[PDB]
Amino acid sequence: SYQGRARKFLESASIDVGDMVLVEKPDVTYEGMVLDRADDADDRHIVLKLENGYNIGVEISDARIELLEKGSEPEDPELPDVSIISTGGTVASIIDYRTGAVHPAFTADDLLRANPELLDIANIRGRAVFNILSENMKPEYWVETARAVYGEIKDGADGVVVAHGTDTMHYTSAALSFMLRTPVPVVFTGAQRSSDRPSSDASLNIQCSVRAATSEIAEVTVCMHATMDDLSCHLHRGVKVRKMHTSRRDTFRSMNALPLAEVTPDGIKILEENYRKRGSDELELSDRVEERVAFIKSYPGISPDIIKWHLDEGYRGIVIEGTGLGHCPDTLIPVIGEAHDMGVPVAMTSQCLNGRVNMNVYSTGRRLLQAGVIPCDDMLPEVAYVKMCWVLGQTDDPEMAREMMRENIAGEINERTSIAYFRG
Amino acid sequence: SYQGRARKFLESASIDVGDMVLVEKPDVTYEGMVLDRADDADDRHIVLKLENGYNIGVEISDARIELLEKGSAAEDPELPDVSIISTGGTVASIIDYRTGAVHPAFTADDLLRANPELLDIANIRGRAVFNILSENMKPEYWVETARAVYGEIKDGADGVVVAHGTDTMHYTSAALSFMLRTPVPVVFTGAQRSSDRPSSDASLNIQCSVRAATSEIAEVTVCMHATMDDLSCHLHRGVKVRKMHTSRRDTFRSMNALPLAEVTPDGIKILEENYRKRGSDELELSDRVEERVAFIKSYPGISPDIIKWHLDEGYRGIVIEGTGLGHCPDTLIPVIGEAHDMGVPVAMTSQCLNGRVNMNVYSTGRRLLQAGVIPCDDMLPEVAYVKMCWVLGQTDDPEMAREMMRENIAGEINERTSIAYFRG
Amino acid sequence: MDWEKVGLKMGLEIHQQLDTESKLFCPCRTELTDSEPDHDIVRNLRPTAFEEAMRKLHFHYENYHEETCLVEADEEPPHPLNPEALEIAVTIALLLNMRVVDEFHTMRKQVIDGSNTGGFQRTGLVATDGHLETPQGTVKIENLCLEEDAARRIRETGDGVVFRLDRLGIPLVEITTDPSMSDPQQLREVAYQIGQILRSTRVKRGLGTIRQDLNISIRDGARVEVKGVQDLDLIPEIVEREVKRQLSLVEIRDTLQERGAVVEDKIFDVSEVFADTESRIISSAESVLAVKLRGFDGLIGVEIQPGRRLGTEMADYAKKRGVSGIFHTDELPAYGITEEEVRGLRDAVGASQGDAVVMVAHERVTAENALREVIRRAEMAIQGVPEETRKALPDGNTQYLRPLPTSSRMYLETDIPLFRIEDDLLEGIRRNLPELPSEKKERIMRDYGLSEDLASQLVKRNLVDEFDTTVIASLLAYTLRELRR
Amino acid sequence: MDWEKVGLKMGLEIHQQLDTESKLFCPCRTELTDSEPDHDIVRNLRPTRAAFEEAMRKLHFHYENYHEETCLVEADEEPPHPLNPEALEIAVTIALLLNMRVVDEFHTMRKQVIDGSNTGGFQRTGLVATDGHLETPQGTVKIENLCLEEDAARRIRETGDGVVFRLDRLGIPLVEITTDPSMSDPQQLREVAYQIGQILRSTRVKRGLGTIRQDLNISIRDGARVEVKGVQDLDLIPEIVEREVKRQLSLVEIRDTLQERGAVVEDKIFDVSEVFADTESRIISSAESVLAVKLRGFDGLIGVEIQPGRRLGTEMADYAKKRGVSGIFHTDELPAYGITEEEVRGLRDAVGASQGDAVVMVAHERVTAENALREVIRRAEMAIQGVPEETRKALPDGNTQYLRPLPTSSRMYLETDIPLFRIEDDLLEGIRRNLPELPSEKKERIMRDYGLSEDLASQLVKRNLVDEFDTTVIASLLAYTLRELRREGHDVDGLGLDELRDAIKLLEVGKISKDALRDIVA
RNA sequence: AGUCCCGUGGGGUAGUGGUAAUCCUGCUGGGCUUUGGACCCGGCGACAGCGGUUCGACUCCGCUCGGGACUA
RNA sequence: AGUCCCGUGGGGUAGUGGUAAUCCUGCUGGGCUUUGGACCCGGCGACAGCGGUUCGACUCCGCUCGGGACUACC
Ligand SMILES: [Zn+2]
Ligand SMILES: [Zn+2]
Repeated sequence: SYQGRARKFLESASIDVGDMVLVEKPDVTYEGMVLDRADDADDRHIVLKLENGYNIGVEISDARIELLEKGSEPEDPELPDVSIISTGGTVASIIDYRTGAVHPAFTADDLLRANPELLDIANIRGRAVFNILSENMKPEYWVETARAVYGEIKDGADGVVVAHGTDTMHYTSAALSFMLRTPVPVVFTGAQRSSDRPSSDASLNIQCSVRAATSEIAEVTVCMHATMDDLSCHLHRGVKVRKMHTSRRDTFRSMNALPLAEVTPDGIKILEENYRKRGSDELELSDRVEERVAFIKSYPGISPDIIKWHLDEGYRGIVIEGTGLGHCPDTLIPVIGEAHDMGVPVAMTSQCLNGRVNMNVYSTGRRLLQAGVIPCDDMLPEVAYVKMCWVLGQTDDPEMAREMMRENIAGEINERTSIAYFRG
Repeated sequence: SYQGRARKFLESASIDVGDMVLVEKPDVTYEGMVLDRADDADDRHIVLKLENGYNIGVEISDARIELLEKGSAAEDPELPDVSIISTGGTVASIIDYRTGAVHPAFTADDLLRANPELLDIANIRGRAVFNILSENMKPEYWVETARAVYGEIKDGADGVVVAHGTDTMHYTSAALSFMLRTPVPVVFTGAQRSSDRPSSDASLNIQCSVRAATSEIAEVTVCMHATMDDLSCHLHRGVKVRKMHTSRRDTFRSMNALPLAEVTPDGIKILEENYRKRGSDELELSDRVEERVAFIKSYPGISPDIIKWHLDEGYRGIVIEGTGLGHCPDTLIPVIGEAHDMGVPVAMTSQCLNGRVNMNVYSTGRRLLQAGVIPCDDMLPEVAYVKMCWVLGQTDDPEMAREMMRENIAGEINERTSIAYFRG
Repeated sequence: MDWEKVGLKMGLEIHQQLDTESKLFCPCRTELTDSEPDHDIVRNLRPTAFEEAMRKLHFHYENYHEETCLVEADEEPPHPLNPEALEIAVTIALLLNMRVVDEFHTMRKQVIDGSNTGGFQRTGLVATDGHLETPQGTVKIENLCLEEDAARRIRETGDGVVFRLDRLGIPLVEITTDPSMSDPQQLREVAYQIGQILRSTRVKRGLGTIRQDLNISIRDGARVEVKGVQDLDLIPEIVEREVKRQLSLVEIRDTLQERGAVVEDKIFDVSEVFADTESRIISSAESVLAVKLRGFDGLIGVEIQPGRRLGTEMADYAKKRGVSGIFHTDELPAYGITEEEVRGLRDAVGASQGDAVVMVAHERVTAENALREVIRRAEMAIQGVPEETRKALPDGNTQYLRPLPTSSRMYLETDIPLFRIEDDLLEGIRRNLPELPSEKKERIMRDYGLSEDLASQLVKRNLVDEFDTTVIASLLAYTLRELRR
Repeated sequence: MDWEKVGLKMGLEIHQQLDTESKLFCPCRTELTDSEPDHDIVRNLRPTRAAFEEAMRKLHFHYENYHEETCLVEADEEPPHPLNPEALEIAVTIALLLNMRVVDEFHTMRKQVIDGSNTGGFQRTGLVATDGHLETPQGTVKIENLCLEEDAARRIRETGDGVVFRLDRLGIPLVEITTDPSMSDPQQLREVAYQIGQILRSTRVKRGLGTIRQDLNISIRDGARVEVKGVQDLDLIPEIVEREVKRQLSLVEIRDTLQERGAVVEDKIFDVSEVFADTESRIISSAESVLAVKLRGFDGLIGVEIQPGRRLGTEMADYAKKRGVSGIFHTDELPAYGITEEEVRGLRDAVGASQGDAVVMVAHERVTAENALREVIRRAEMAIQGVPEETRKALPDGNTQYLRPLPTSSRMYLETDIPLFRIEDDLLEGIRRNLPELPSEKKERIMRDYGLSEDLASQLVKRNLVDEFDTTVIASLLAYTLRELRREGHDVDGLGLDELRDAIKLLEVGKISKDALRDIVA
């Protein structure tokens, strides 16, 4: 994907990537393989991979190539059945040390090649449903995944592990929680560290998710490192996890709850003792979701207009991420009321993340309640958002949506708040 | 503020709040003081305060009232001078048990009456600049405060304590950090628990803040309970604090840093050792602020339209709260670029809160970087937002603004991230 | 003792635990826990001296990650009113012929005691103007409240008392009655009645469960509340014995003035007077002090109440701060001490033959703080009877505890919304009240061939709702009893 | 020793620390710390079939971290920050000083390294310069490459639960300078190594212990490549080369004789234990079990001195010492060692060995002696072939000693985390025309323009204070006094700190001699 | 008010839903007491009271009353 | 190679940048030896060597000759 002067310079000699070439400059002369050049990067330079192994960038303004060679393009039973689904997350791979380029790999075989330990845990089945970077993920794909998991689980699978990207993983798990009802475990995972790295947390994450996919915990969950150490993983209940760090292996924490368990490639520790057992539920799939849902974080200065523009744009629902306890500027009242007159649900959650909303304590809150706002108890903001999308895809009766929001359905709301839910 | 039916027949007898009356009904008969009835509540009932002390509601559809009676410091020097300003936060009060209603109180003596201990810390001076609920705080008031403090500190004050509301405290402190340069400490504080309560944190917080206000640490800060225990307080660096819990006494936590110190009505323990000393600074005040800055939290499904709407509305800047590491959907690229084509700065921060952004690691990040987004290192989203407001209030040169965002002005950005920064 | 003439005013204050799934304004379960608490919260309550009062407000609360939540800790706002609680609260109300409020409002009863983590108690009136019938006439029930029980103490250290938050929040119903009864026999009748009704609804059954406190009044006497009167059949006696104690003290005051008695806070170290004594108690006592009470002679030993004397009261006030039992002039001629000695103390302390002496054989440090109390009470004797809070003894007598509770200052608990008692749902009980135990007994018998004893036990053990009949019962009322064996 | 005739080909690989304020791809300081680690992190690196159970176990590492002296970068908990400019500048200067051709665009890479010294399983390296050259009496020597890489974490302990590295050194800038692999003249190698050193000392470089590292690669026709690690003293290079040439020649002569007599190496291990039921050597008598192996025709060659002081057997002894064991006993040196002939004849017999071959025994616990003898057989087999490629270390004298095999070919791919760095020619010249003066130049220049004696100027440069420096007084205070303070004080407080002030107060009240006391207080 | 034990010939001490109770000792018949003690064969004499449950309860359940322990 | 210690009359033993070196031992003049010694006056004889700093260097810095301690692939 070279551009401008570069490509022009590189084409005028009929040279492509992979081609062993020889470049001559007034004071230098390199000999290496041409490498594709990232688009972000700008022309004038040609990436060459010298014989010693190092990639180099050379200014062509006064170069002179000469091709020297064209490219080249060379089930024991007695063990549970577990399907490893890839949504776009890569939890294992292989590198071509002849290009410097890393290449994904999501196959029942490849995974095994990289994680032999798996063979003693369960019988792997790992196709790759689809592929979207965790960042570019949207409501539509929540469904597409729920549908994808529903399949594997319907085709005789004792557990399903979804290889999702970190960034949005928690949003997705939320979705799958509301849209899926399961007799078997569905554990989401990924790596904070690219799988191509020898240090990647992918390995422990995967064979711990596989381990969990075996457990008696049959809910949609998230399984990641419990610390920076390569020892354990925490099994987080799907509607109560949140990526709390931008890089740390232990980025995922349970929010208004404690980890449901403590996994290892060898076993589980089930810390939480109240959860959906295995068989207990029957595979149902509510794949209906309303793609259109506002999710507005409140803040000093926010304008009612933003709320309005949303109503005008035909937004069926609004999830506000208020200030501690469930607030938002009084100037928003009118608008929020208007949303009600328009039969548009408006729910409130707190930016604080840690906590239970109580719009009864202060006036600002009560008037907000007076305007039809729906307190969401202690439901994490992004979950309340994910839920509205689901609920407003289950009905169009404002009144009912308000009921279903407050309705604990998968574990999004916890009646009481333990002192143990806010370490630091 | 009764309404409809209630007022109708509460009027038709010429009775006001405070008047002892006697209500009679077909099966009951009460005798008490009429009390103001919150607006949220619907009519049909009248709040009486029986002789026993208990307030009760009585349906008047078949009532009948009858009025029974109409309503009805030192300055020993040798001790630092500290100004206690109140922006709307109430950290001390008195209750009139004759009405059941609690009413604020922010006088150099009222505080003294409720916090005698102060008398040995410093010489209290406590005006009450203005009054706005932390929920309804806006950029214009950040300034008004910025101005207010500059005053006291100019009229000779060894320290200044601002009694602010919890909800948005961190936003404001962030603001005063950028707007003010100081020779003395400026510590914000408040209570998670109403001051009217005997258990309110207001007491320890106020007399620790004042303590702090005498300390050598001279930068804008937040002093609050360090645990649920009534023993210590942490002095948080303003541009690095966040209201992390909905109600807990220890709601305020330092984010990408550790607390600057350990305060007690008797002393401070200064944990951090690299800070702006006392005299070292000369009181300056850049009170200019651009009140229009978009602060959009990214999420699965967010549509370009919101970003455009913002550009169209004439928003001079945008701060995105992206997914870990600093991402946002590929679909907003074009809009983000267009924003650049319009001279509108766009900054990226992560929802994770904890952590440092690196838009170089992944493609999505690079591409976003290619569209002109400004990565904000490890600056909290809300401070990057508060910061944009200030910066676009100091210039209109887009490039200049990108340079200012990235510039660590008051400690908003930490070059390195220590393992001690992510406990749990 | 012709009550109507002495001007006796009696009042009953009963508090009942409700036994609902979750607590009052929280979801936490309604049973205590003996397990080790997972978290000790340190706190300080605040007045509104401010150096020694404060120190008496340091509190450590024991929390549980599971059997406790943030509401108990005062770290999370009160959830709304517990419906089931208000249900039984109303049921009981209706059963007492009270008038259920139209709109229930939760209050904050100022309580800087430590028993609650907030600095106050959440209470709300549910009904009023109720009434009951006793052979002696119709008795009125003033108010019925639904409040949260307080936290229970567990330890007292140099760093203050320690409370456990498990009992805090357990739903309570405070039932009050006219504070002017006049007929002790009648009070027992209402106490009983109330008991049978409370026992006719979903209510806690067991130890800490019930709590009855009656207040005895005497014309020209004083207001005094009797705390924890376990046995109801014993009410008339403790009353009678109280009235005796009031009248008895209305005389000890006039005598003290008749002889213009004076209380001197002068403590003497009358130790050398017992260098060689004939009483183990003192000879083995570290040091020994004594105090003189001018003109108090002959009245410290006067039996104010059947079995106990003023000196006993004094012994009571002195007991605190540590000490076995005070020795005194009017009872000291004996106790294993000769008059040659009795005359030795009167002399060393410089006491006329019209006044008396009160000695304390213990370690100097405390005996001093003990005698300062006997003085405090001595001075009160000059004034007379004080309104005070006392407890009931094994027999009918009582014992000093602490001053009379302060006027209950209280404002509105704004965190909890109002509750309108749907007139429509109110009759949905009004005409479905529960049968008293008495009625359960008979009915079961009547329609199950169960003998009186069997139906009795079944009801007594509340297994009626559970239950060849005679067998289904005999293994719920008889064998399941051997179960707890 | 007719170097060009034996086909001697030498090479030099020098690694140098930089002394930059911040590390290379992170902001942490570039100094080590003795303080107690704030956090120990447990990790496991990963390979790439019956060993994926034993290999893994050897990849468990504990990393020591510091809340201050370390960040998430060193821990592989936060992506590497962009290339440290200051580093690249020194790197470039150095390169230019070598007449190298600085690259147009700098690209960071990941040299595969599952050694444990790197927290990510790789080392970040990048090529900065190439095709450079030096001038030596012996002729012009070319300098092949110049790279900027992160130094590795350092080892602290080894326990049942694997190795323990400290992250303080992880990340410190480094420049790998490689020279032509075919030198040919020992005296020439020392000349290059020296000049390089003097050039490195001409730029902002760390001075001290761990600081530099020099590894020569000796070779000989029909011999083999051998890397000699850590040759602290350059003056001794000639010597260690010559001595290495001998060892490969000796090993070669030994190859030819093993063939003269068609020697054979049988991996048959014998439990020659009963042969010593009643022995006269504590070493064995107290030894758990005892095994031995025969090497056909190897007689008389295991004890031949291949190098002044060490024998082939020593090599074998070293190959075998790994896997645990004191030192192997063998036919050509076993007539003694507290064992009589009647015993010597007893071993030869029990092992079934002719009078032309020899035996190598191991007195230890059966489980390992078996693993140890398996190695002496491995090396024995190598002797048949000749000189084997290995990594050795230099000893006090000119000899060397076996350490481990030779480094495998360096597999390496792109470090996508860090951006590319374009080296604008404009700023490249603002250097090439301002290269630093060598130490020698500094000394004379400073002498010639300050009246400083050779001695005072020599020291002032030696101690890197020329930049700081009656003149002969200001110097005699940093070249003489300050060194005396490193014996009664902590002068490492602030050069230019108290100095600035105090140096002034010598122009008014404060006799010359007061200095070595005034500043001291500070 | 609580919960847990005990409440057995005159006194003591074991033992028990069943065709119901131990020896010690007191009292008293006979013998021997080589005509005192005392030993030796025996006799009189109990399982607190009212219920329920039971084919039959002291021993199961409750309740009176009495002795004992602990808990608030 | 790095850090570092020691090198004082003939024998041992202290201690020191200064107008310069401690006793025992050796050797020698006298006194007292009622022509031993002991004791008392007094003599002889050392700072390892070259530089740099210094007003002056065994004494601070460096290099040698001499002995040594310690560390020398990650
Ligand atoms: Zn609770
Ligand atoms: Zn670092």
